[PDB]
Amino acid sequence: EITSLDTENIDEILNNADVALVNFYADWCRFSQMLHPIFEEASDVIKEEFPNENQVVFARVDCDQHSDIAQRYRISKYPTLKLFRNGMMMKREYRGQRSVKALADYIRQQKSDPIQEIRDLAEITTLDRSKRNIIGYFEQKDSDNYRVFERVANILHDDCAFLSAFGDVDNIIYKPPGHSAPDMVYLGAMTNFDVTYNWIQDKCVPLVREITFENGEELTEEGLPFLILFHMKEDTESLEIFQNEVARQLISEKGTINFLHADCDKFRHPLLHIQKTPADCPVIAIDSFRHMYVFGDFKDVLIPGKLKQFVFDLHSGKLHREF
Amino acid sequence: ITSLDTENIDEILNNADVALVNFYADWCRFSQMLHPIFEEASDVIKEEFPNENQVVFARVDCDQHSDIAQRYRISKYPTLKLFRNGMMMKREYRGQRSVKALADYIRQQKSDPIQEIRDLAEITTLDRSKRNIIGYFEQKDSDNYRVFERVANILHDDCAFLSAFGDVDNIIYKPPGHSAPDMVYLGAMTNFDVTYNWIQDKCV
Amino acid sequence: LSKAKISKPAPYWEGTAVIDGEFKELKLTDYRGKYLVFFFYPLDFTFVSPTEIIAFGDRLEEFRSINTEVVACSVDSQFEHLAWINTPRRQGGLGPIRIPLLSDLTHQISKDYGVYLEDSGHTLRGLFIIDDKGILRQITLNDLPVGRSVDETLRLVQAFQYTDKHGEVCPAGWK
Amino acid sequence: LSKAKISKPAPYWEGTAVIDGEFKELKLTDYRGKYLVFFFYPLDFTFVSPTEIIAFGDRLEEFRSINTEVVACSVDSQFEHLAWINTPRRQGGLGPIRIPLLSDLTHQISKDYGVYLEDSGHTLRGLFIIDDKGILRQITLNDLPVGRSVDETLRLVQAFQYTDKHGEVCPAGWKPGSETI
Repeated sequence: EITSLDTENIDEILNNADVALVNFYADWCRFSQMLHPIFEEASDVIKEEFPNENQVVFARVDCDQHSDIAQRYRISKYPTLKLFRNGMMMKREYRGQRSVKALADYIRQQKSDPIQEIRDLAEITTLDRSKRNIIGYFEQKDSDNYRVFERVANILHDDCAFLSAFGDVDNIIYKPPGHSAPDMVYLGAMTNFDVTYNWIQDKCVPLVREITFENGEELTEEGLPFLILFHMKEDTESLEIFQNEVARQLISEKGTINFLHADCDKFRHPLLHIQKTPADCPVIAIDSFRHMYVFGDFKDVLIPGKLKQFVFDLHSGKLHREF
Repeated sequence: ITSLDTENIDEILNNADVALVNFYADWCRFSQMLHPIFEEASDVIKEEFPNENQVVFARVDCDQHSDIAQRYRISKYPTLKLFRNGMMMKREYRGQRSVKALADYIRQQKSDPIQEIRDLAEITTLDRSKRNIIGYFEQKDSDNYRVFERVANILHDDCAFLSAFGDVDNIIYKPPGHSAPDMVYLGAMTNFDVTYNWIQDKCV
Repeated sequence: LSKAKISKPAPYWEGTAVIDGEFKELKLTDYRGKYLVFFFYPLDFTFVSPTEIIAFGDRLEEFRSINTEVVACSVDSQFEHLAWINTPRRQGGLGPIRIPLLSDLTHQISKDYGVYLEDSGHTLRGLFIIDDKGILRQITLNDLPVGRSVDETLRLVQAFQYTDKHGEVCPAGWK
Repeated sequence: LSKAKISKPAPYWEGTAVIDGEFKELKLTDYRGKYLVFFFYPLDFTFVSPTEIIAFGDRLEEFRSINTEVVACSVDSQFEHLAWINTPRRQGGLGPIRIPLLSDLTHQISKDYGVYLEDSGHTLRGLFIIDDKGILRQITLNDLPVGRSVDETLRLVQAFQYTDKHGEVCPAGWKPGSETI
């Protein structure tokens, strides 16, 4: 059946489930009520294709009742369906059609194996530029190494291609987009999911990247408060100071914050939204999509303190001020 | 027929017995259309009197002299306002803009306003829904009568002013009906604000 | 086919409304002497959420400060209006509402106001501001479930009343 | 005879507009791909003050942030529009303006948008919001000399674009309520 989550059972139920599709709803909204039956039926259809009781879990949250849970996951609309693998929340919501077969095919898709097998050294000839690649080398496809690799693949298969092989001395290797930079071979323990996912996570998804008003859309619907370096595109120095410094201070915020840099001249009006002009760049600000907060003078980013406490003051809601 | 500025406001504004001043704004079409009728209504009555300085039609820019636009609490453009020798009358001009209506109204500001009365049957027939300040005076070219008639100009809307002859130079205020008694003024009559704020007090 | 025109008398209407849970007969000329904001509020398949009538009803006292009444109208009967009102809003109803819900069962009000779409039977969300003499001063049309704005509606009402009292003057707030 | 219908293609128009003191030819279909705020601005006897076209022009960048242009239209000729533009506001003109002033010389625009009163030659002050697909999503009509609002216009276009991207959801902030976020 559909578990109704609350503050007490939320964590355990989502953590022990290998897949959990949870429906964040409010019943004063008709789209939610229209969703509930299709959700129940899709849940049954998947429950027969499964369970061993933990494979796939359909749950629900009434955000009227539990607003705590709602804001924890930053639910801005109703309904929203979210995918939790082991209790990590996948950053891509279900935006698909709302129907029993669409939801069903979706659960089947995410329960599928994203890793693609290969014959010894076969096409490692040409993949590159284009996307990133990573390939694990396993003498057998039943091993703790390969199940770890398969979890990391399930989360990360969108930002990289995962493959598997046999015959090399068990190890996974990373190939970036091009033939310029080589591997980059993982030396860590392949029985530890956290260090392995941190490692491949490190190559797949950049810590900061460029906002442009074209993909402004995609990144706005990530649902995260922005921290932006506005800089002229000839200026690469501010940008690597920024990358290095958010890697030092804020890396624990990797998934609660989108760290982005913007070309200072195209985003003039985003910069017009504050006291700054395109020649005031380098400029650091948080965009909560409600207001923008300047960091102050750029160079203060070099003291070990300032940038870390700058973001905890958005998380503490410190001073507004001014405009 | 020309303007004021931040400085000489008090030069022309105080000496003018009746100063009908047009607070304007240039971007407002309603104030731009009144200028030809303002100075045409001007040209008719300042040839009328012409009186040196008595009636003078002047203007004030509420843009760069906007400093006058909130000294006097100017909100609407245009605002026509009437000053008796430098002071703000609690009213302005809300009737229609035309040379007929302006001319008629600044000629209307020239009324007596005092009531010089005959043998006294009026003293108890004044009643029914008014206010009366009854002057009693011997000789009307004296310093007292022309001070009584300067404050007769400013408050002539708030009450009815009257004048007479032969008692002892005194002001006697009859109140709103047969009920409350007078209320006679004993004070310094020929000087200025002590007589002003007495009658000002019992007309409001 | 629409009879709604700016500066002409607003098209007459009369019908049965639900006021405070009971049926009252309502006429446009009942609101003569006060401003009326009159808007259409479809309860049909386009319906999404109670938000708009709740917002307007909760702030209705602000409208009464400025001598303005609010009424919503829909093409359902008074009985389904009361059914909707008695349906709690958690379950997809309106719950209690503090503005009259007028019934256009004959559809000719929605057509006189040009808000009726004869293909679907659906009413666009029109909002109309009618002055104290019955003249139509504002037409706002869109199909947004929500919505109109109580703030801009009252701002429009005050702009119309200011125009009526001061018509030949420019306020200093214009630049 | 008015052709403006909500959810239908906005009635086509074309004419000569004054942009930056210069004559350029403008068509509705030029604005495909962007939202268009399209409003009528009489220079006739009803005119009172430039306040409004200036108000929209000063904030025109806010509209460009959200991918929407602004166009004003009037039934004077391009030449009388140019005269209005060169008359500074001190003398009763508009001065320089940053939004195109389109001319409805034939009166057929003002009639297509149901804004034309044929007794007086006067146009009501209509404002119309046309989405990037050319569909008309908003009709606002009154005779107020000034008194449309760029804040309410921007809030409407953002509401329309949000509906276009998220159509099957109710955003939080719709509720029993406070301010309707």
